[PDB]
Amino acid sequence: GHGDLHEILHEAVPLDANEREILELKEDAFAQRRREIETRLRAANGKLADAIAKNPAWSPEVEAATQEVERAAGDLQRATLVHVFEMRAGLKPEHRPAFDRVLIDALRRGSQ
Amino acid sequence: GHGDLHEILHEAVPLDANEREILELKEDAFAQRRREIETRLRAANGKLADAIAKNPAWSPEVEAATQEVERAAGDLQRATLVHVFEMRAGLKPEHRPAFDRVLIDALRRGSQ
Ligand SMILES: [Cl-]
Ligand SMILES: [Cl-]
Ligand SMILES: [Cl-]
Ligand SMILES: [Cl-]
Ligand SMILES: [K+]
Ligand SMILES: [K+]
Ligand code: NI
Ligand code: NI
Repeated sequence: GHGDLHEILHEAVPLDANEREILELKEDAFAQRRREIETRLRAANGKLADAIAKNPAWSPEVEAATQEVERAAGDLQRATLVHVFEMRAGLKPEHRPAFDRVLIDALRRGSQ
Repeated sequence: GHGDLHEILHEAVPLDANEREILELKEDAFAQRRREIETRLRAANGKLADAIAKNPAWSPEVEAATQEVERAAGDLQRATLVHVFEMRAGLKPEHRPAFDRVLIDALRRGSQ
């Protein structure tokens, strides 16, 4: 699937009042990072479209753009999962098993 | 976005009767290949979920599973685009510009 892992967790197992206070800095930092990587992904998609518009064949331009798409997507996957682990570190320990239930099940469905 | 590039093209700019005859072998080969890579992707997602269920931290298991997910996703992206180019080779030349319009626009939206 194509689930939004970060959103799934904040919606299904929301932070409590104190956890939200604790996590606010790291949540903001991640929001900025997600936006930056998404800007790169959109730009890479645009380079791939441009390449195929110019010359609709595998080509150096397609090879480079495909790699750039892949790299941005992987950066986003990894950054998101690192931030999921930040969230878990900021939870009260007793909240971690429910968080993990949602996380595990969502990962198995391909959420990222 | 998360568009299904292959489906978008077959639905919006379907093959004509003779093109469909010409392309049937390669379409079947691609259907089998897509299924194989998707099976690998589902398995990788399951290894990632398993790893986090065991030990919810970045870990060798998470590193390996993340890489395996990435590899399968990239294999699927590339295989799909190679097959899109197979489709284009099997079109009557006069059908290629409409095909390309749909392809370019969909790529710019992140369809894969
Ligand atoms: Cl929340
Ligand atoms: Cl819990
Ligand atoms: Cl078709
Ligand atoms: Cl045309
Ligand atoms: K993930
Ligand atoms: K693509
Ligand atoms: Ni968060
Ligand atoms: Ni096809």
